[PDB]
Amino acid sequence: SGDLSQKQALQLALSAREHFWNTMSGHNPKVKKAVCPSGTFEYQNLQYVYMCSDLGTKAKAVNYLTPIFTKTAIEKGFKDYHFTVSKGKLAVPIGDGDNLLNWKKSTAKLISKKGSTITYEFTVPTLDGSPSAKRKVTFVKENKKWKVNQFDAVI
Amino acid sequence: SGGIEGAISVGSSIVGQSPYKFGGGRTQSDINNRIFDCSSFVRWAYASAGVNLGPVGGTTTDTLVGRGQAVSASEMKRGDLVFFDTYKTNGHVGIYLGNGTFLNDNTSHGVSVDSMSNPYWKAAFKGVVRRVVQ
Repeated sequence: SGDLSQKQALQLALSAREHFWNTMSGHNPKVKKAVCPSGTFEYQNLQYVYMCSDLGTKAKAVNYLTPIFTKTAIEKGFKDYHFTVSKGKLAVPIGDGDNLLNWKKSTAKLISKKGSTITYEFTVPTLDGSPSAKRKVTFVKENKKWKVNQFDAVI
Repeated sequence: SGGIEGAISVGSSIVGQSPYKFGGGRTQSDINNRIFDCSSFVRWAYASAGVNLGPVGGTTTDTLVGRGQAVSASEMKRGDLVFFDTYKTNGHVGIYLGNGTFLNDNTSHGVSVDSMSNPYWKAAFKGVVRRVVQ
């Protein structure tokens, strides 16, 4: 209830990872038969591609992220990663990433409880055997749920 | 401070000081802060040394595989771009340093030097190499 266990924190972190990756990627793979508009445009000296239809509008993306990220985290995430709306469609800049952090095999150490927030430090083994990564994740109670307070806390 | 040695020098200067910026490295703010993704890091290091690998806002792994001249893995040289299969074909890129290591930016520890014979990177490498300075 008023607590979040190590086990629960990892399950929430894995959901945040999937939502961040899918939103940056423009598509939730489990929504089948979505259509993905092709074509690019330039905006703010960045090259953009369109979200697929399942995340095709800001409203669709907000609803996708609401269960796992706080309201502030969602708004700041759109800003930090330069999402834009063009011709009524949500769009994201091109770019690259990798998934070297093996979050599913991580361990979580409690660091802090303050107010309605709990902070865990995760020790995350890597796919290439580089030193296990330290990643802090802060969870905030919002609308009766524990939610991650940074869009990019789990990558 | 130019060419292959300049790109490697500039790129190596932020090892351990440059956490990965997912999908980033193309805004003026990211460039100011010297934070990048794998491809915008490579583009920045070579551009700092006077080598044009593409426009800032449009350069990704997808476009870097089309730059320079294809060379075989057996003839790869210090300064060549090496590509790796991670979540997709040619999803990661680094700069070969010679002697079996490569300079790259990846999420685990940001800008870093890794080994081509690291079992993960050895399996990820399929032989795709691009020579960008002759």
